[PDB]
Amino acid sequence: IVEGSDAEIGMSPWQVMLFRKSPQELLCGASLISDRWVLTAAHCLLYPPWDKNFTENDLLVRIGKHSRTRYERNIEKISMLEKIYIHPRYNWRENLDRDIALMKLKKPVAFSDYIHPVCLPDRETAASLLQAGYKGRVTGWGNLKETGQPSVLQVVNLPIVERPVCKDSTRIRITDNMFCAGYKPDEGKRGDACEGDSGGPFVMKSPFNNRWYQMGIVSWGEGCDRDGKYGFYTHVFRLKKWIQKVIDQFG
Amino acid sequence: TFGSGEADCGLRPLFEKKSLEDKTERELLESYIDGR
Amino acid sequence: GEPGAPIDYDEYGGTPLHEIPGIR
Ligand SMILES: *[C@@H]1O[C@H](CO)[C@@H](O)[C@H](O)[C@H]1NC(C)=O
Ligand code: NA
Repeated sequence: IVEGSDAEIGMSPWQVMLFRKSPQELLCGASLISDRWVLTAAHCLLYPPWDKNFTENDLLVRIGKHSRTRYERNIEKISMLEKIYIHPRYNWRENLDRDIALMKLKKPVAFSDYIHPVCLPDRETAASLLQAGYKGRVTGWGNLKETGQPSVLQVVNLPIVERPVCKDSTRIRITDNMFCAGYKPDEGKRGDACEGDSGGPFVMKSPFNNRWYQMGIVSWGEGCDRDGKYGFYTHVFRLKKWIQKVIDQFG
Repeated sequence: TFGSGEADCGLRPLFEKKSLEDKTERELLESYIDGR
Repeated sequence: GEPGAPIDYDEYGGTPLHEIPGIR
């Protein structure tokens, strides 16, 4: 996270760390959506152009964490994956269309003050929140700068950007399964996701029922916090029927 | 039957369930108020 | 105040991302 700040304790209890065992490194962010389902970006698990093709046994999931590196006794819970489900139409050859994946935990995780699932948006919630200028929140342990790793989980609030501006900002083909967020050069403020934040949640707090909803997944960006560029996020609501189909069939 | 998730989803034990705000959630809520 | 993403469901070329300098 670039130009963010330390998250507060318990601020993002759905935040999941995807951890590679060998070599020992943070792979990606992810989010807790039930006691045994974790949501992340498909490109965290499968991206042949960068020789990424992870299996269930390659990764450790760490939930409830705050420190990037310190073992947090009686706070964090580690978990293993029973099965990875990548969207069958995830487009890794081109533009990361449908950049979404689900991970089933082998055991259900106990909820606590530090571990709690985020909501997925219903139709009215999505319609009322996914508006240009409305701010969501991105969290992760990714790099602090484009060229630099944080000691603790970082957070930044970013406004959703008008789709024609998103499209003008990039040579990549943008689909309806993506949106973009970030400040414009004229707005002054800054902030972005960066390498290592991929797969973590873009969340918004409903002013109607006080609940936090995951509207996006950190998907891709041209650099980090560059003027005139914007982070792109997987449009979670548009793919929610696939999420439900997977959990309802394979849970 | 999954729907939008847990009946309890999105309510953080250390904030919403304690009637406590985090340090920047006001910024989000204020952005959801339309201008003129 | 304008929609930033469409309210519908995904029902079912160009430059690949990995060619863009600085892509992440
Ligand atoms: C991922 O690895 C498996 C095992 O070698 C291979 O069969 C599969 O084709 C790979 N997937 C991609 C998209 O390269
Ligand atoms: Na920018």
